[PDB]
Amino acid sequence: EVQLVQSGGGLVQPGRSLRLSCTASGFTFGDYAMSWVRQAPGKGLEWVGFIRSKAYGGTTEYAASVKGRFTISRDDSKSIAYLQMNSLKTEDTAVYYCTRGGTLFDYWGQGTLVTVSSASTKGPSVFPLAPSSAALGCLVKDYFPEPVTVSWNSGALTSGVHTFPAVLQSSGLYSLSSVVTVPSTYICNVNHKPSNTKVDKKVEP
Amino acid sequence: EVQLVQSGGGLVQPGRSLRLSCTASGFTFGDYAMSWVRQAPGKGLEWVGFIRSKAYGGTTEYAASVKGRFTISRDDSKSIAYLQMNSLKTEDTAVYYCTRGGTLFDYWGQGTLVTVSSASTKGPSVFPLAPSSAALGCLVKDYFPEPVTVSWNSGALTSGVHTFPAVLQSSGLYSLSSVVTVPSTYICNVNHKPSNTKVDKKVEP
Amino acid sequence: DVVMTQSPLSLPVTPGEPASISCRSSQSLLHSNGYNYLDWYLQKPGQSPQLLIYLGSNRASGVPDRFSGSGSGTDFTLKISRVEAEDVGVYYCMQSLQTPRLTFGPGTKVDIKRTVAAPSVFIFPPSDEQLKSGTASVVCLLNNFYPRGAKVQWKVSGNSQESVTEQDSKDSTYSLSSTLTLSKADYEKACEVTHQGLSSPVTKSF
Amino acid sequence: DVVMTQSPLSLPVTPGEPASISCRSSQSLLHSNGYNYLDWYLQKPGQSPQLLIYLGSNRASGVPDRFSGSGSGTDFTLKISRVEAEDVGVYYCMQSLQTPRLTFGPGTKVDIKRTVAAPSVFIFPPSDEQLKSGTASVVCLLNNFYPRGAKVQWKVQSGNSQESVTEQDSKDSTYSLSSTLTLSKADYEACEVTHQGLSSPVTKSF
Amino acid sequence: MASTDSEKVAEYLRRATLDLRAARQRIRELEGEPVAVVAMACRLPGGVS
Amino acid sequence: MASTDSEKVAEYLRRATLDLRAARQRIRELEGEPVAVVAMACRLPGGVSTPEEFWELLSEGRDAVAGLPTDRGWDLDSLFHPDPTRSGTAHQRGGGFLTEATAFDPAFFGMSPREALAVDPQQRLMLELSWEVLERAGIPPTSLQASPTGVFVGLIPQEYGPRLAEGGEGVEGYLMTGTTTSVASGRIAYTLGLEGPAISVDTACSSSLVAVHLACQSLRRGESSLAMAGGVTVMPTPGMLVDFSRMNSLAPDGRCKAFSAGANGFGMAEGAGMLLLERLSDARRNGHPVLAVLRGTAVNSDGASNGLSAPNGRAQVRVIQQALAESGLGPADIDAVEAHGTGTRLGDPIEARALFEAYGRDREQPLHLGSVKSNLGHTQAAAGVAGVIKMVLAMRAGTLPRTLHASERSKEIDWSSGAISLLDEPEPWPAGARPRRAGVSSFGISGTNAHAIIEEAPQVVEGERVEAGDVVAPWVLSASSAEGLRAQAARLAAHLREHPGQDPRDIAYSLATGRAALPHRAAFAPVDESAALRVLDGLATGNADGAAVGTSRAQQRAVFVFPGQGWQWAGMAVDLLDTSPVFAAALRECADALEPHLDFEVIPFLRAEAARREQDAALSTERVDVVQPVMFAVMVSLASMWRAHGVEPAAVIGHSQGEIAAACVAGALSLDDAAR
Amino acid sequence: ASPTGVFVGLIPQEYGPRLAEGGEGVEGYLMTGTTTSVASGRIAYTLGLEGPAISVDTACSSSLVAVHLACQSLRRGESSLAMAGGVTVMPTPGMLV
Repeated sequence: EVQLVQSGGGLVQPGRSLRLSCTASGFTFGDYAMSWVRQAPGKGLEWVGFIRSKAYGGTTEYAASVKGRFTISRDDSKSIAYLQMNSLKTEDTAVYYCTRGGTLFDYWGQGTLVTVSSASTKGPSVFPLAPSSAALGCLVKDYFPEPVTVSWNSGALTSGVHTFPAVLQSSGLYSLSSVVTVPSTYICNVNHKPSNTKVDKKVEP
Repeated sequence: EVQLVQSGGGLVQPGRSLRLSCTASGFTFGDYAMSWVRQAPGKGLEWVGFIRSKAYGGTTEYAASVKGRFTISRDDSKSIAYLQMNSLKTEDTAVYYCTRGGTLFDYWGQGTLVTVSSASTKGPSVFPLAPSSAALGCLVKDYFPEPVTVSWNSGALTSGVHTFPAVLQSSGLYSLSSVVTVPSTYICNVNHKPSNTKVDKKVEP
Repeated sequence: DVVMTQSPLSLPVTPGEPASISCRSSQSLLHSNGYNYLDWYLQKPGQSPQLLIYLGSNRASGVPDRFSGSGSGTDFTLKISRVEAEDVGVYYCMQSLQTPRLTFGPGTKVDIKRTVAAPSVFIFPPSDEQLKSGTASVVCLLNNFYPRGAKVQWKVSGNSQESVTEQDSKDSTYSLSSTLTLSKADYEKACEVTHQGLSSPVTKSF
Repeated sequence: DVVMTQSPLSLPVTPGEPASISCRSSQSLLHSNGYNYLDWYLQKPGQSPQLLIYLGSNRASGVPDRFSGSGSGTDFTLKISRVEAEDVGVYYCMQSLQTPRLTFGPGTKVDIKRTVAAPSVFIFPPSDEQLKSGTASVVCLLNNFYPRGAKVQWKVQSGNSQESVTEQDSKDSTYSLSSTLTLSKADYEACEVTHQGLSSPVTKSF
Repeated sequence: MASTDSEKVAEYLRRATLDLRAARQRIRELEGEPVAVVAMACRLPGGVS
Repeated sequence: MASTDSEKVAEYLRRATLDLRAARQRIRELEGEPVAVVAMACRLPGGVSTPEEFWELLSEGRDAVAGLPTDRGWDLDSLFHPDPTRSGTAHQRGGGFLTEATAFDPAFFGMSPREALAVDPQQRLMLELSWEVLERAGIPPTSLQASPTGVFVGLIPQEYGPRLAEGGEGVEGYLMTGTTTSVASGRIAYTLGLEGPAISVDTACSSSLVAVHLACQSLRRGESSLAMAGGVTVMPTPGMLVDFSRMNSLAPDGRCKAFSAGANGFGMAEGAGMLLLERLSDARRNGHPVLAVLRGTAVNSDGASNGLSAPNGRAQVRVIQQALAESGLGPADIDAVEAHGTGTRLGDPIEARALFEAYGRDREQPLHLGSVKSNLGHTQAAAGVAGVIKMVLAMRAGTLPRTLHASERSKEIDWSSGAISLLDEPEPWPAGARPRRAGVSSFGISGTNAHAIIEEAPQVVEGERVEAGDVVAPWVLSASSAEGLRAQAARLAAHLREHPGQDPRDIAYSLATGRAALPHRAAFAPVDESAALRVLDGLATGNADGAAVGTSRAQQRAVFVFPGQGWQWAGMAVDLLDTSPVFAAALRECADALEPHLDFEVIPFLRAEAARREQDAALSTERVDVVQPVMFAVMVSLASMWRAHGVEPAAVIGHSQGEIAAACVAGALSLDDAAR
Repeated sequence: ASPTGVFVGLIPQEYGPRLAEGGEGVEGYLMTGTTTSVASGRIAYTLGLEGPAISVDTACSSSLVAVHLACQSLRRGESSLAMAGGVTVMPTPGMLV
């Protein structure tokens, strides 16, 4: 079958260089025009750029914002497409997608989550959410990057447990608040993977 | 289904006008580019012309030789294509094919046999073919146009009976020799349809 | 100029029902070829998008028959003859007349349909252990509400951050977090919604 | 210039056999989309042509699978897996890169294959009742011959011979030929062939 | 060809689309083709004939 | 911009083309998808009980027509009277009859001995063939539970015990469940848990082949990912021998003299055949062995013939040609037709003309005409499948079999064409450039004429790699009874002593993946083919030498207990590390987890003896601080190996320090956490 | 000689004397008139049909199974028309027993 396997994730700070490699398997690479599309968090697609097919000149066309810096290249002999990301600004924190056509984005590959933040890697600052009088919750905020898993009763309660998605503050950190809705005392543990910081909290109003 | 039904046969002399009408049924007429392709007797196809699709611009393009005199037109409202055959010549004595594409001749329609000759309509001058000493045959020559049917033993013998195809002389007449190959006396009848002239002949060497 | 397109951003679907998603374009996408130059795309929740329909009406290979496309030069319509869990996500209306392609548009947010839910508004004042580090965030839980068309006001706004959540299987509802990150002094100085489940604003404070 | 093409004009086929008809082009018909621009067409005996293959390899709808197309930018090949009687006809190799299309080329004359036949050369002197009207035509009747690669010479020279090639049949699958030598009064006062069935020229006169 | 940049490949696309239609209709006339109940004959209990 | 009208409509073109390239391979896989035949099962006349036993009855020219059965309690005296029109008499003095259809294994399936007594001999020989054709394919017959797997059985309604009206003395409620072909496909899908279409086909002498057609269709539609097609005609009564004699059609000798001048009737035989059918894509993707390939099968009726029994020529030509058309092939392609060859001097004449019309009219090489009924006899609903096993054995052995009693070619058939050569001698039929194809024909007494096309399996199996390994994979076998346990080791010993040179790991893989887990298990880890056939020679008698034997019904999930102290030797794990990559990796991981907190790396400690420490004035593993990490390391590595070889824990028991291993292996704590 | 399959779902029944106890006139017709195989075949013979005439047997689901088989043979194309159905007329009082 056809695959558009991707690579090029990692850590970059505002003003650095990165590489996005797309390997196409299943058809001839030279006659399809490669495109790079980006997924801003919270919304759908925005197209970054497209290079013409090898025999169609191989000229490039990016968006005015990423004109020049985000170079698009390709090659048949080793059958690889490069997006070289240059000076990734903090608006480049997005899921990039290798598309199989300048105007016809067919396979979309898999999706690489490229992060561009100036923050560091520390564990969460778990703050409780005391019920008014109800639901019981606790915060996760002051953590980065995004591996995350917050359960309640330490994986014992699953009905009514609902962990909120990440929220990005202007200072470059991530925000989560996990809450359960059941009358009653409840315990919440948060595991921060990259630094391995597990914090446990019990809540009363 | 799709059909490209044709009309426009008849009699024309060198220097007259004729109309070839093609009616398309099955799909939208406006986005296909009409073409007229013609089959000279004895060989395959020769493309006469084609008009572009209505929305492409309706730009007509004929062969250098038939450029100008022939006028390709079309229309969606009554869904009809016209080939205005003005100043017909000896090259127009041929079958004509309404083709459903400027560069993709799909259906080919049915085929109209347009004849351009200066001869008249008279019956055949049946001349025998005396065997040398074998096969027994008789001529049909000096006849025009081409409805024709020559059998031997008046439809009684069918094995070894083989009537030759029409041959066009420089004077505008048609030629047939019908032949049988069987040892022996044999009788051949020729029916000329347009003037209804049936001539019967018995052959000895 | 550019063919800027609109669509029913919040079209609901329910299992066992045929759905009719649409797109409207300012110009005519019907080229002189006679072929409509529109593409229908589907993005799964948290997955790679897929090409459902090209050239206005035709399938892509491997895409189930349950999607059909039609429409004129300006108006385009995709009918899902039978909606399932795989037919949920975001539907993208793509014009192929002019490519630069700056954005994919708002997109049609498709959700599994139930009746209108009762929005549970829960105010959580920030904990006293939050106040030692100089930060504060009173949290206005909006729980089990449908659709996601509710804005949260902060009175007695502008510092609210948005957390819209995953719609589930057993309940097929929404949850919302308007996170009001706050500072030392201005804490010593209420959230309410206008969701369609109710009419009068229900205002409760910390 | 023009992409002038050649083909195996006289490729034979037999029932129950896979056949390999070809075309060779001077230039490269491969497009910038890597799409070969050659169209295989079939003309039935005494019927309208049909579009078998476009874009080098792909079918037309309604054309049986028994035709398959392939080849590079210059060399193109159609294989017929299962040869039939409707398959027998003329095969046209059409280029697309440049259209003006003056002619369709020589075309591949396809015939049902049997062994080499024995050409029957029969000389028929013109009848005496032909000589009253001022005309004369001695007919060299070539019969039951295969293939149709035989020329008839008129000596004791040629140039007044007209051509009559005939229909290849079902039960015998052979050819017949008439070299009609229309002639005049005075010059009336011999035909032989070089067909592959024999080697030495067999010359018989009126 | 001459006008704009498509008078050929636009036909190849048109036929390809029509064939794909005609080959996809074959699939649905091969697996989901409705089978009309042209007639019914029965000899069931109750004197039913 | 996008190079107007040159980079889009050419981009849209490659998808209206490739989708078309994908929407046509769908039609070709919906209509001419070549289905594979995964495995063979056959209980045929004579001693034939397995597909490899049918070849030395077919390659050396042995006729299975011996005589009427005596196991069944047949009268055998009223069956034969000088008057040919006496009611109750049979005309044939023999025929190929099964000597094992009388017996069955009731306790093996979920069948009571009384119910199995009530079961039709067809339905009791069909379950065993199903189990065999599943065990032959490397597919555990108990692994196909609630899976789409059709059962297509060709059958002949045969009278068995007393009238359903009169019931029986013990067989009161089970008599229907035997003497109904309805359950003759549902019983198989019930015992094996198959969920696909359980369909019984009844067209008499073409049933099985008609059946395989349906199965082929069920594969080319996707209703069932797998099918078990075939047919059975086992005779518990002489009834149709009495009745076929009344129309004067049985050969007095019971032999099917196919295409012979000495024919005096169509004969009779009882048999059964079963094909494991799966589409080629699924067969090769799943790794199931592909013997041959059914490409195209056609089923038609004789129409208004010269009676219900008389065959039709034009219909036979039409079905043989339709099979080729649906398979995408032509007359020449088929290299060896094996037509019905009923055996009578009336059916053979008509059917040979049909063969000459569909094939002999346009032939490049003489079509090798054969008939399985010459070697076996007319097996009816087992004919149509029996010819398929013939041809598949022919292509898996590269030889075209003889047609017995065919030296005298029939004078009523015009063989002067020469396009059809009757297979009276073994014609070498080797693999070559042409895909080796052939065609099976079956024309039933009901008038339904059916024809299937069998191509050789595409020779893409070639390309396997070779290597050697130190892993002594267990030779595991299991049976439903203790005696069967002693018989599954004797037959395996017989097979490995009569088919020598089969590598031990291949035997372990086939015995392990391909044999159902039954409640009498014998398992031994061989080191040689002489230390294994010796265990297989002790397991056949019941002596558990170098092996493990156990009756373990109702036992499927295991517990991992973790002992504490006790192995003070600790000179064991060196060999396991030096020979097992997993023990050479998990031990390294847990040691490198132990090192940051206890500097002692278990690696130097490992390579040593039990008295190593005693030489340095120290008791065998006595230093607690040095010992506890090494038991933990070796313990977690052993648990990791046991979970790497497919054995997963259900519960966990930790004696004293096995609690740490409970933390580690059960996911409660990581390697670093529990090591710390 | 027209393609039309006879797809019939049945249940093996006991009509008359046993096949080994042939009557006076009903001797050679006792199996070719009672076996389920000749059921879809007898119509295919008397009426002259040339198509897939199969006697399917899936107990009380035999009728809809025959309808399944005919519909799947029609969608594909092997017989232009089809007769699909089931008939069970138990002749001896033994099915109930």
